[PDB]
Amino acid sequence: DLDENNFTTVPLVIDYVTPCALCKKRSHKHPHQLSLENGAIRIYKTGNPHSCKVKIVPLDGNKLFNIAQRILDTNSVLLTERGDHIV
Amino acid sequence: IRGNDVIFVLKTVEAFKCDELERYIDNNPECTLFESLRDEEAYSIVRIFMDVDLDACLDEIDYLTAIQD
Ligand SMILES: [Zn+2]
Repeated sequence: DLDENNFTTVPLVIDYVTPCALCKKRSHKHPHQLSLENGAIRIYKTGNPHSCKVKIVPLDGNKLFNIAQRILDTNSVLLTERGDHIV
Repeated sequence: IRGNDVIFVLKTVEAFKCDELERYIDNNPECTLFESLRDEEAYSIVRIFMDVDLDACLDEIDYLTAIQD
């Protein structure tokens, strides 16, 4: 429901199967919400502000780090117990 | 030491307890009392405290993340 043009517009509704991963509360007054600040996505609940701690996720960049992450995702390099990499 | 239950205060002096200090504060809201140490050598064990002052206004989200960090 939240697209690239409407990521921060629609508050995100979560499930109550498990308590909140940020504050261990079973149920919360209002659904969560995403906001953008200085290239960082802040995730926080609405209504009671002190109920949920604010989480931060950075969209850093550094193309070479992204390439390294993608090459790791394919799972082609491994570290053997002897300490030598296998590819 | 086993802790201390006596609070020494200065009016700009007294030695009051928790109930005594609560009652005095309730009676006089405008009284200016500063909590200090009755004897530095005797009960030098105290809590850990800090005072923070920033002459600006912040919203709820910024204040929350800043206080966490
Ligand atoms: Zn929560």
